[PDB]
Amino acid sequence: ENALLRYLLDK
Amino acid sequence: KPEPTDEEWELIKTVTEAHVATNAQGSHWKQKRKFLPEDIGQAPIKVDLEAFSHFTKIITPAITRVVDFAKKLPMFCELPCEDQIILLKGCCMEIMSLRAAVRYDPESETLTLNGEMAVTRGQLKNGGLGVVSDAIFDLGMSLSSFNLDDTEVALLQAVLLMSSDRPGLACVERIEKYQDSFLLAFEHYINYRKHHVTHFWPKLLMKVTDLRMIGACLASRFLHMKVECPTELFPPLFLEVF
Ligand SMILES: Cc1nc(C(=O)NCC(=O)O)c(O)c2ccc(Oc3ccccc3)cc12
Repeated sequence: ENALLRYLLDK
Repeated sequence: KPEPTDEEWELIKTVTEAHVATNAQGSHWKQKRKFLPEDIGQAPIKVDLEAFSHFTKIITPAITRVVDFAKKLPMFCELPCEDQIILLKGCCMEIMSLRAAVRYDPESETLTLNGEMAVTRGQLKNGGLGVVSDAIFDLGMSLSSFNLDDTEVALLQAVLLMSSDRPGLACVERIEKYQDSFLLAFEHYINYRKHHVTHFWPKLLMKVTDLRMIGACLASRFLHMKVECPTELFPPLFLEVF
């Protein structure tokens, strides 16, 4: 889970 | 009283610059601000769902500013990806509430959300926050006489972000080490500032408790917001921080 937050942290 | 060391000044500059660069509208916020009209957010007959919609639209960029603040802190970037998500979910609403509370205007009795939307106590109450709305406005009213500057707000945000008591963390000790760096820098910067308020540091430490409570209550109230409203109505980034 947390795919959106996780992509914002990787960006 | 002891004042910042050279390493602490470096740290002061880093978080202050991270805060200033992620704070919506920055210096302009009082000019770019429009009042939510009184006909939106009045008490019903539960939730006034037109006010709910307006807050639903602005919550995603508010969270995102917080994510961008943490990413500008080298200590936050040291942490594994999993602890980062845990730390962001725990402090998001605490930091947003603080960012709104320092933007209280006693002339209008408003808080400014998103750098743009000025809302009253009743509008934020009826739009879905409930008693937590009273808690934020009370926080903002008592923060006028503290005269916080961007550095002090930046450090409060750091202290909340580096909370090792969030459940599921692996770097408990590492994260608490970081928090004590911000707290000592913060105390030393407060010693250097010479506020005309007695027992300033103790009183500030009490406001951190206030924000932790707001944070824990927003999370409570959002589960009690899955009553009238279906999950579709909440934006996806909001759901991620339950
Ligand atoms: C607590 C806070 N703050 C801010 C904010 O942007 N202001 C602070 C800032 O400058 O970053 C919001 O935009 C919020 C939006 C919604 C919210 O709850 C709700 C969520 C869904 C429905 C109703 C209220 C709390 C906010």
